[PDB]
Amino acid sequence: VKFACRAITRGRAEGEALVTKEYISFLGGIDKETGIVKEDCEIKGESVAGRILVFPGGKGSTVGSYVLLNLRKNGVAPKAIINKKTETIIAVGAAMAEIPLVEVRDEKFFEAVKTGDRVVVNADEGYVELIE
Repeated sequence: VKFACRAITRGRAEGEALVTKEYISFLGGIDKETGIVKEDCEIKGESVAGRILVFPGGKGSTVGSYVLLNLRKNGVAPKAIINKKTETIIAVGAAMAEIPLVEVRDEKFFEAVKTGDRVVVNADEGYVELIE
């Protein structure tokens, strides 16, 4: 299945799909240099370096436009991020860090995407290709 989403930034990324489930925003959560998720949800302790991150949304979202770039220049940032309801501050950060950001309107994406499989994020077209 390949869904069409609403793209803010462009570019295309290939990585393993990681779903954190909870509403965590870029207020923090990830170590700025180490790229380790220090925030608690379930998959706490791993790195987001070079994989695909899926979030429904994030509480607060008061900050994060700067951290995305810092993580990216460390190489410990996620390749792409898919949201159901994203934030403008996220879009700005993703644009500078070259992190294809797309917003999906259908819940079926979150039902299909589970941590472990492969999702091809094409923000050029605005598409998320789930490749088994």
